[PDB]
Amino acid sequence: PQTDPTLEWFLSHCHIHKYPSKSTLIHQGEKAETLYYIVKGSVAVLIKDEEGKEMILSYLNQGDFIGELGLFEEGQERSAWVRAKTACEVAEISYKKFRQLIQVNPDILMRLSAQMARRLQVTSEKLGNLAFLDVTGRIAQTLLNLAKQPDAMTHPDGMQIKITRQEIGQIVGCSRETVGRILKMLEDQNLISAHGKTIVVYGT
Amino acid sequence: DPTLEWFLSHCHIHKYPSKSTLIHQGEKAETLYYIVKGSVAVLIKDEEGKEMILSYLNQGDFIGELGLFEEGQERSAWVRAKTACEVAEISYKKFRQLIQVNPDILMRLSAQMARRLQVTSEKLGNLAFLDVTGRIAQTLLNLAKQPDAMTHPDGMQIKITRQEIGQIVGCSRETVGRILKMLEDQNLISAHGKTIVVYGT
Ligand SMILES: Nc1ncnc2c1ncn2[C@@H]1O[C@@H]2COP(=O)(O)O[C@H]2[C@H]1O
Ligand SMILES: Nc1ncnc2c1ncn2[C@@H]1O[C@@H]2COP(=O)(O)O[C@H]2[C@H]1O
Repeated sequence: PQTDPTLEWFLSHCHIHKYPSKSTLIHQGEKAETLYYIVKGSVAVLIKDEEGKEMILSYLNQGDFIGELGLFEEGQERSAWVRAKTACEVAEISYKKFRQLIQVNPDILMRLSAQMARRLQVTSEKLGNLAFLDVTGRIAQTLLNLAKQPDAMTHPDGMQIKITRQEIGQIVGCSRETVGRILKMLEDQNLISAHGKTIVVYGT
Repeated sequence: DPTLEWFLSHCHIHKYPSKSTLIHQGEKAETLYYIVKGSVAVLIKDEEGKEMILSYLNQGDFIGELGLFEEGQERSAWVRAKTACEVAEISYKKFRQLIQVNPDILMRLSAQMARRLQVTSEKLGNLAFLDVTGRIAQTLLNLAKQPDAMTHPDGMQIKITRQEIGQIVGCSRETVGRILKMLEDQNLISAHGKTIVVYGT
């Protein structure tokens, strides 16, 4: 189901706010004191390497918590930027108020922690993929994963997505021009087709 | 610490010699662990069995937590004792009951999951754009940046073999060997013995 009494009980203690596409909701390095929850829309989580190249860590969607990593220890800073990808409606609540809720009904912490565990798995797998997959394998895996994001439109030949070469590069950790060359190959190999800011993935 | 005591008194604690596999990747997850004493390595590997260490965990760390929140999860990684270990253990089902009495125990587990997410994301962002040379270089450069470093005429000095490097980055032993040799021939490092001087800093 989309939601449930526990989530709605939780949401009743929150203020829900709207953000236009491309808003930065969370800035890296700032003090964390607030927990968020996506009621509609999607965001990208961003970090940088030591040279200041931007990497897209994750997409997060409706039903996902954000800003949860500061909850657990005093005086923590936001680990990453979070930017709207889509017009967003986002519930929000102070860590203070959320800690009470946790005592009232620990399941709400269970819900949150299920997401942190999944994130650690997913993020660990990407790490492994740096070393175990080659760049072509990583782009291809990325196309496969994008293909089952909840925003992926349906098509006679498989899932259609919309993403720039730039964005694919930032997800995988390679340049825009490398993505360019590789997509060209992939479709010349009739595994995908790519006309527009928009790509059809066969199978999925 | 009243809460850890309480939690431990509901576990069974066992001893494992250095080098035991505590957790096997792919196996069905139903049990939670907690390191009472000792250190462990958390590892993944490809179809060739190139290993990559995701992390070390130490005394006071939970392990095998990631299957707790959904039925029928498999273990995401191998976990291997690095020293001799004393490891407490508890069924997920009984850990769920403890969480009902005192959610603070889940606060402590989740705090660690958050620290691990932060560390692992950092490594990903820091390595993703590098090739295997970059990643071996940065690794060396980072040990020059830690406490275990001696000084030198030419720069910082470090101890570590080719296996150990292969693990930080994900690559074979022969590949590390080739790249250390290149780096040496390009006079960025010296391999005097099976230790390494990193020229700079
Ligand atoms: N590896 C990741 N995967 C998914 N989301 C993340 C990841 N790293 C950080 N975030 C999110 O981005 C947020 C940045 O602010 P916090 O660290 O408070 O909480 C963080 C998480 O909600
Ligand atoms: N990136 C990581 N950092 C630290 N520990 C991890 C990481 N990935 C997996 N683990 C630990 O390794 C365990 C393997 O079994 P589980 O997936 O049950 O729980 C996992 C975590 O306890």
